[PDB]
Amino acid sequence: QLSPTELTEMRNDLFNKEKARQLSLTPRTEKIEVKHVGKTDPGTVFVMNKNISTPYSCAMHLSEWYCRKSILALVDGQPWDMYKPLTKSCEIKFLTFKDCDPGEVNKAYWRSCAMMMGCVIERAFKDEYMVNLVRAPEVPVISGAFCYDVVLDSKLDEWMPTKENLRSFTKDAHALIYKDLPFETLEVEAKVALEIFQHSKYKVDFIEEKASQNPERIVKLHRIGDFIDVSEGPLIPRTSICFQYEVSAVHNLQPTQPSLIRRFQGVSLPVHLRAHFTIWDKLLERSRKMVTED
Amino acid sequence: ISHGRVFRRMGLGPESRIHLLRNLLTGLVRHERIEAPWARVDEMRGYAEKLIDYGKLGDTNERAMRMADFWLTEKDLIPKLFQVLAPRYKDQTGGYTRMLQIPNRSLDRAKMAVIEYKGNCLPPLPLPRRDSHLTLLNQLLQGLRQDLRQSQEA
Amino acid sequence: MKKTMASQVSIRRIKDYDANFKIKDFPEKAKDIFIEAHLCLNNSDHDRLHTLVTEHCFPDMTWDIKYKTVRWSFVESLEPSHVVQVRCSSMMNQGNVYGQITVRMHTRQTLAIYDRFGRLMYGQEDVPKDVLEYVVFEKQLTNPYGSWRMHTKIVPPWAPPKQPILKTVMIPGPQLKPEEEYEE
Amino acid sequence: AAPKNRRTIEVNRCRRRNPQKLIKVKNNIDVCPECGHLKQKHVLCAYCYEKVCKETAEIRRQIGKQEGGPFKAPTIETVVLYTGETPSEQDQGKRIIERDRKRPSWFTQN
Amino acid sequence: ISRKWEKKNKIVYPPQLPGEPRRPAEIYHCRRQIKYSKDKMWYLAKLIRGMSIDQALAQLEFNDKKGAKIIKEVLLEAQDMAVRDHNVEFRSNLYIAESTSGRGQCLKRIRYHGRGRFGIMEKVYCHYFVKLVEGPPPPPEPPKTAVAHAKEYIQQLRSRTIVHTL
Ligand SMILES: [Mg+2]
Ligand SMILES: [Zn+2]
Repeated sequence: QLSPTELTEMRNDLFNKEKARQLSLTPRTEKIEVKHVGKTDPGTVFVMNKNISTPYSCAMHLSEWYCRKSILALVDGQPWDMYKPLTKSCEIKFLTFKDCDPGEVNKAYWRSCAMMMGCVIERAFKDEYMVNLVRAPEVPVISGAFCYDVVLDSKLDEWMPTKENLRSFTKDAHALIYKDLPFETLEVEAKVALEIFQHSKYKVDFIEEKASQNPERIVKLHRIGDFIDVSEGPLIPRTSICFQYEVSAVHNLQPTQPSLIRRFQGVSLPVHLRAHFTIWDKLLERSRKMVTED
Repeated sequence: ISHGRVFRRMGLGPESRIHLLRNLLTGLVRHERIEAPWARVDEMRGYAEKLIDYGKLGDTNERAMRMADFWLTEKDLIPKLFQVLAPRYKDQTGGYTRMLQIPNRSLDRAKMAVIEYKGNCLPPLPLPRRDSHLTLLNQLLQGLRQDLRQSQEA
Repeated sequence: MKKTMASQVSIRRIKDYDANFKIKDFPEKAKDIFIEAHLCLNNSDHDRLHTLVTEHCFPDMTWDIKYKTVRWSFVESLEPSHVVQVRCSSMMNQGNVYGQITVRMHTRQTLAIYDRFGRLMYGQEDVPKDVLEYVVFEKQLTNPYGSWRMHTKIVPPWAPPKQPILKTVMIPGPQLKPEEEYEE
Repeated sequence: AAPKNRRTIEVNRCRRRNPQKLIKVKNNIDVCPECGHLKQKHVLCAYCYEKVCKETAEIRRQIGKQEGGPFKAPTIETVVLYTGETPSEQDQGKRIIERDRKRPSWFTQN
Repeated sequence: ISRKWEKKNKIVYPPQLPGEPRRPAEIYHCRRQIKYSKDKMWYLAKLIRGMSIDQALAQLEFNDKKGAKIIKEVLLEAQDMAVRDHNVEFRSNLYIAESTSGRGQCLKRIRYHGRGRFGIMEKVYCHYFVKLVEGPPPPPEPPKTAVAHAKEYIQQLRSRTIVHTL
């Protein structure tokens, strides 16, 4: 079949080809009047470019405090990615971690960390072994840890990671955080995503169910570095947002006879909500316990 | 060597120090909220705290009346202390005042502070508030509290 | 021009001050004057521009391009120029008599405006597009050395919106004093 | 005592440009959640503190005008009332101050 | 006197072909005849040197020195004409390139002393210069690591020749 090093290359090429196509169909320069609605500096009007400007660009117009603090953008009441281009003139609101109700920010952060941790799964194992991800369960924040569903090769039926193996996963993630990859989003048609992930049966099922629930039958794909994943909901702008990272443990779902399901788990905390070493240690102990959705 | 010295050397001497504190206390009684240098506010805070304790003793108590007579330069405030401030804090055993830091004054860049009696009719100060319970760190710690709570009861 | 008697009344007054005057040839020289005025801005030859445009028109063509590079060129003329209307000033208003002639432009032009550092700001130097503007010329009739010059341009209320600029602009809201609450 | 020799500019640069002589960067600066102006962590926001004082000054001006003379401090509680307001059920027998203004959003009514 | 800093904002570069990259915007601004000591103002200029415009404003706002507010207004008006007149898109995409103080014109006054003596005091005035460059501030130079010391020492040992011979 196709080697993993070439699978990333073609998937990146398809992502670039789609991004160029979306820019090409867009006209040259159109002006959209984006009005700033918020408790700070109200009445400001941003005349930006459609499908080119981003809520981050509006943030740079005001000050770097918005750029550093605003984790999520609220467009017309629905969440919006920080680097997602605007499609029409509308009111804009920015959300931070230390807000009255940062529920969407926490959920966006929770899904963002799942992809980062999910990304290092493929690079962690040997080239001879095969790794195929299933999906990203929408585990609640209060559960104590975020989880990702992975399936491993038939050789590792009884293999369970040790402390060093989990340490290696953390080191790769910290390097991923260190590289500071921005989160890139793209809204695409379902058929386009299907040919991108034609080599993964689980991703194909995820794409078809996402299109089923979406009347427009379009899904959103997020890219980090050379990694592309099918995620639902907006994410944080960059990988530098998270400060403390760790993968707690690995659990095996049941039953395993039809298919072996490994539920990798981890916990993270951003820079704005940095915790003490003792407090973080207790969270690590809690995150090691297995968690299941309701 | 200043070990255990709990009184600051302010003003022209011990007499002036008492007089300066007395004037600040009188303005705090009359206006219920004053701004003054940070060190002077901190020193005067103890005297303000103890005034209500003497006020709670009742106006008929001769010791409190003599203490209120000295510490209130304006005699009209004595009925206010014994009939407004003391009834307001009758259920409260301490912490009648709250002290906060304000930006330095432009005249001499001095450390400024504001002290006011709780329960005043003035508009509330922008008191600093702790983080909301809905944030990511609080939610994670709340989840740990619940799981720990369910572990001990079972 | 036939149903507006004031136009020919103005024309004969101009002919009174200058017998050798024709209306059928003025649009050709007016277009040449208009083109000469605009190509001047490329090299900013303000000395010769004083002889081609009026003193009222001069500030509008110089202030906004003081520290910018303008690359303007003429490519095509879609429609021949027409004398829309001719009017004259009141007699002996301040010891001088003026005359205004209105002519209509429908041609193709090119713009290329760069900033102080040479970065492109407005226009695009290659593709030409149609320009529909109304041009009014003025001449000092009383002055023996006077000449017709670019004076004023007319913007119709129905004119199409100008092409959008390249960069994004943020418009601040009403700044609020501490005692002044936000009001929509 | 007088200097023996003139100090060179090289020596003066080593002293004037010393690291401890430089101004240290402050890392306790944050934006106010309400008005968006800069403030210190342990210091009240300048914008919000100043707007409270102006309202307090206006109320105190109304206090004195209704007072009308020194040494007449009331022996009752005080409650400030804005436009379109009526005395509350628990607001009885207390001095009423009328403000010809709308109650501010931050001024929560008890 | 010399006023070259003001004229530095009037130089215009020729238009750039698409091949070459974007020339970052630069703005020269200065305030003359400030009732302040140039030595005292030097510390504030060095403090905000190399930092972002908005970070510099935050640092200057909470500084107790009198010169801090003077520079704060100078930085504010420098940011205004940058966006308005210098084709700057984002007002927060600016960093301080060079900030320094120069001696202004000063008066000479007499300071009386005892025993009929006197001393000539001086009313010091100074100027403040600042240049803003569009774009994020450049990263600070990282500390030179031990391996960097190792290769440099090797290079010196490898660059030595036999001297005073053929
Ligand atoms: Mg004498
Ligand atoms: Zn504030």
